Amino acid sequence: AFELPALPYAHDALASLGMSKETLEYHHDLHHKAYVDNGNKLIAGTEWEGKSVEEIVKGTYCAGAVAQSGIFNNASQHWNHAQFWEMMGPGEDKKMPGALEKALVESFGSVAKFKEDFAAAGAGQFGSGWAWLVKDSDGALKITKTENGVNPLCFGQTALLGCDVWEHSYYIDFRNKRPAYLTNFLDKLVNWENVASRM
Amino acid sequence: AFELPALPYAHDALASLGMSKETLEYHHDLHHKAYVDNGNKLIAGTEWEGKSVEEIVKGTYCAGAVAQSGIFNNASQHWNHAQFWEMMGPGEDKKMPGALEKALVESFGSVAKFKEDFAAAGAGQFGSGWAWLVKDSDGALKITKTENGVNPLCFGQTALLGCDVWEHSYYIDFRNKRPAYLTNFLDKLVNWENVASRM
Ligand SMILES: [Ca+2]
Ligand SMILES: [Fe+3]
Ligand SMILES: [Fe+3]
Repeated sequence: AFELPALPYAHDALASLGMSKETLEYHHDLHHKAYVDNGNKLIAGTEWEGKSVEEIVKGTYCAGAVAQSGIFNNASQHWNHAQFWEMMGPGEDKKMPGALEKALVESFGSVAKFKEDFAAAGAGQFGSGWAWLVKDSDGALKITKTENGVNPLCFGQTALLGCDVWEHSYYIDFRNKRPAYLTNFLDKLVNWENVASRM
Repeated sequence: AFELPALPYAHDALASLGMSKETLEYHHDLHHKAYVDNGNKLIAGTEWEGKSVEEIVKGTYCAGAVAQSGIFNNASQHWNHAQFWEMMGPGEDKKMPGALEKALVESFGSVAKFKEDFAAAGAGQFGSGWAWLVKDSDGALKITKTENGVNPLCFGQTALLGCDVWEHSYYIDFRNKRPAYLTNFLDKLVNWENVASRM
């Protein structure tokens, strides 16, 4: 069965970096929990019951549909949130590993440009979804955006970084200011070691 | 040009019925404002500049696209929010006109059953969107749900009631509790006279 992973830090460890305890309580303890629970209930007694999250996401994604299945919606969001918690971390001025810095410069011209493009994608996803830094099928880095729970697994890409732009992710702390949220996220919240580890 | 309509009540007139002043300030004065402003900017100097909101919504909708154009996203949301404010109103125990009540009983079995079905549709729109009561082109009353800004105009239906289930619409007052929000909306917020007037 799907299980809700523990956060790798205390619920208040991101507060001084602009993501409140309250946000982490609702987002992790309630929203992510619901993806786990709803996922489990929909998967029970199906062909997907044995399988890994990744297999279920890839297997249930319908490229030709506006809305995805309940199984997909929950499995995809379970995976997304599991990555998201690990992609953030406490600590001022978290180190960006050399290998990642180099790869960002190579693909975007500069880290600054990468951050602008990432933030623009997040601002540009109309409604609920995610902005991503991915490694594409040619091994190049690029920015994508997706709706709802859709994610890079759906496209044979490797996620390096994801930012939740569903309003629940930021509304408590930023209200309607999704751009300020994205900027802050990139400046203060990202665990670049975790990002680098996915390359 | 698009213009932001005034609310038909004071910003705090819904507070005792479960939609806070703060929600109306953010949702009306910032979110709806942005659809108006961004819509105007995107439409300026296009073939759509002359046209009514309704014509723009119907003309720019791309049947089957997951993501619609910027023009559509803003025009559709402008129309949606304009209906939404008029569909709510102050006053404890607002009354339902007979013609509407009869139509609902005929189509759903009871008003209670209608409300359950409406709430279920709103809960079931994964991500951002709207739940609706519509009169379709056959004259039948029925419940629909749509993503993001998509609405009944896109399907040749007449909207009787719409409820915003984008998280901004309820997160301040209900956090993650979208079902409690929907129940409260139907029990306390809906101006049934405005609903009836659309039939
Ligand atoms: Ca720094
Ligand atoms: Fe989320
Ligand atoms: Fe809204």
